[PDB]
Amino acid sequence: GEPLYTEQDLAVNGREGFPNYRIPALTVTPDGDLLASYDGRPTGIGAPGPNSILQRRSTDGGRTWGEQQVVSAGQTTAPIKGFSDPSYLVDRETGTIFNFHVYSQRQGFAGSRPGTDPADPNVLHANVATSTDGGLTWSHRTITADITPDPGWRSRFAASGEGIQLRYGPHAGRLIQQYTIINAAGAFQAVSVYSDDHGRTWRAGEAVGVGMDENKTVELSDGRVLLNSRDSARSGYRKVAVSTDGGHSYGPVTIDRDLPDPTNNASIIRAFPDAPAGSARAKVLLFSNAASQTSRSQGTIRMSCDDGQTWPVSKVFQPGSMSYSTLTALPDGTYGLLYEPGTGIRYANFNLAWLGGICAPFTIPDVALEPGQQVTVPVAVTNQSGIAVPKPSLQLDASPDWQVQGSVEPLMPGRQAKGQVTITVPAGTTPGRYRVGATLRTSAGNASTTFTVTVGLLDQARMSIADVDSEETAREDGRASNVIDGNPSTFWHTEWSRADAPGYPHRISLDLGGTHTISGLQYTRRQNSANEQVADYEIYTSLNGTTWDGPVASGRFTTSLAPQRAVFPARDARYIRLVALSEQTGHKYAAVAELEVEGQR
Ligand SMILES: CC(=O)N[C@H]1[C@H]([C@H](O)[C@H](O)CO)OC(C(=O)O)=C[C@@H]1O
Ligand SMILES: OC[C@H]1O[C@@H](O)[C@H](O)[C@@H](O)[C@H]1O
Ligand code: NA
Repeated sequence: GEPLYTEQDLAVNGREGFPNYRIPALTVTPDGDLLASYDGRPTGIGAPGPNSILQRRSTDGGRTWGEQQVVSAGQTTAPIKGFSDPSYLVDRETGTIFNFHVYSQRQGFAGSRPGTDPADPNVLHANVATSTDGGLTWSHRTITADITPDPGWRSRFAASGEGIQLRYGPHAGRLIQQYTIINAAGAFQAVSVYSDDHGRTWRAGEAVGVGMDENKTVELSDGRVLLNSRDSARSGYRKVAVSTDGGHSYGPVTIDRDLPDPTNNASIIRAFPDAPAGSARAKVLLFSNAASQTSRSQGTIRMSCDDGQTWPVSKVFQPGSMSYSTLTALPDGTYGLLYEPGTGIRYANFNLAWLGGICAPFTIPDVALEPGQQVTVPVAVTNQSGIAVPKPSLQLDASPDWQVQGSVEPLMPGRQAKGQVTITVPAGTTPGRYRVGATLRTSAGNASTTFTVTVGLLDQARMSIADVDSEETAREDGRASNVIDGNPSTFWHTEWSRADAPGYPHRISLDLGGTHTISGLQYTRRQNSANEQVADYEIYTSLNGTTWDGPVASGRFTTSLAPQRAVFPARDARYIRLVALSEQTGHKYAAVAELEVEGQR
């Protein structure tokens, strides 16, 4: 139908009683009012700031909003109290509404100490406010002692946004609110807090993962409970896990590389929460987060039509600053989106037509070629839409100097479809790894994927370390072999945990796995520290590993975070060596995240 996307600020920093507003929670009451909840932060900080939990209501479906009310009032006079980080949870069977949030006194999350006694000021308490009148009035309780079965859990907070009620399985009706805890080793873990008696009693299930943080659960088409987490170890992606016992416990936690995230909250919901179990509609998820890995920006909505296996459809809702966001399904079939644009709290409303997607995830493999060559790669489309598309097309977003064309056969319900992409890379094309975007376009919506075309770079998987002067292995993973694993987050670091480690020069030599015509090397510095950066360098090559030729190139690298090229006339070699002569400001150590070799495979 007709696309819809509108926005309207609900709180602006400096207005209506608070210098700063943060942390959105959004839900729909049983009578169909929208509730938006968020912190007022009189001092601009999270707990233990003397924060209040606030609420505005719309009775006209999101179009207009009432006065800002206090759900739980902070206290800036003694005794100091703060209430922060709200999460709504509606019990749709009894009509009760909950709003989970912290109760701080002297400590926030990081500083909370062990114990569950409400009168202990050094505990970050888990509160819930409860409303039986559609969010007009609230009672308050502290449930910390009910959700702390391990006395080692010295801190917790409900992940702000919106919790769920299971519709399926032996635990249908269960209320589930996600928490993060800090255990006795200082690890951040996720856990589900839940009630099977409509919120009279709450407990914690079993904690899962390390490097966890604010996390969210959603009931999948078969009643499994998918957990999606912010990654406090900052991979640049969401972490995921799944429960088969209604959120009591979760399996292994993995990194989901389909969901970039810059370490920030996010939400995931059923698109059709009333859909019957096992149904095509019950497999549809929407996800909201910041898609940049480096900043809270690029607010993106994604859609999965297969219980979160793939996310074929995505659209930007906020190109600029976008921190926390939380989705809720509205009764008129659109979606509410409450988020942080940097100026407070903002409410967006959109529909599936705006999203403009088709449930047709598809793959194109990565491929490698030389400058001046042409390659065709197969496309495979899994049509999940349940509809036929006679005339699909495939549009590629590559460097304009390349000639790139694609096609794809007619979509049939419940079928795989084949296509092809032909990529021609003019000669002279700068060696590197090039992201190409692909869009499957149809009259019924679009889907996308990407794939990488490697031009003029040798195969790292065939390489190995021939030698290195020095490497730290004891106090971190600085193995020389980290330069060729293709991961920009791992690095070679020269040894530093002993005093008798060497300064510069340092040296790392690669076996290319065979003889290749090569003409360059590309260096990528350590991304997360400044003082082990290679500066003056020489490059050598060799046919046997012992008689080195050169320097074939020499120079001084800069502090750029991007690959830096060192080129030399084409020559046949089985090994290449980088001698790092100096560090940028004369420090003792070298670190390198990646080395690529420019040459023909
Ligand atoms: C309870 C409170 O601390 N929650 C805060 C949360 C938390 O500190 C972090 O997620 C732990 O790693 O951080 C942030 C944030 O914008 O990043 C906002 C929340 O208000
Ligand atoms: O002292 C050497 C160390 O310096 C630290 O700050 C850094 O995290 C380590 O990678 C190592 O370089
Ligand atoms: Na690496």
